[PDB]
Amino acid sequence: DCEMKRTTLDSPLGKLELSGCEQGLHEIIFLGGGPEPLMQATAWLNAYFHQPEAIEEFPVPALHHPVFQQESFTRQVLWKLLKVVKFGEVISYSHLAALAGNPAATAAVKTALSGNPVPILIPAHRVVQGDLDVGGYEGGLAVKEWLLAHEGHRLGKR
Ligand SMILES: Nc1nc(OCc2ccccc2)c2nc[nH]c2n1
Ligand SMILES: [Zn+2]
Repeated sequence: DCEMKRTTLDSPLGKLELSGCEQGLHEIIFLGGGPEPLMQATAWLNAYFHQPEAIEEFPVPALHHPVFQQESFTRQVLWKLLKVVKFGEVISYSHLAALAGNPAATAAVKTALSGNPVPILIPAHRVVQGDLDVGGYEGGLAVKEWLLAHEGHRLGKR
């Protein structure tokens, strides 16, 4: 269900395909101006890459993937990560599990993050194993560590 529109965007990480409906952004997928969620999402991601100093000024699009439609711990993981963990910061899986309402549920957090339908925007790349261990990522570490380097973090690697 949902009346789905798709759109594409160039990025330093290659082509990104955004998909959405009138109620919200659904997905940001790696292909390898106004109030519509898909347009707000395009502007946000373009700012992320090209005007990162202004990123907090760009509206975050409404999200309508089915994981955001119903109450769950997975929803809490993604929502709280989005709300709390800012550009240039990281948080540990363990601390994020507690923030989401289930302390110590580190493996459940990892599973939730692997299901994130809107990477970068929901910053799964900012969730690490610990102080000296950048942890895991869908498709391997290079993109995770590139994003952290873009944000100036010690754990990043260009
Ligand atoms: N932080 C983190 N993030 C993951 O995937 C996020 C992601 C989802 C979709 C596309 C790209 C990246 C993880 N998978 C296992 N451990 C993880 N730890
Ligand atoms: Zn929808």
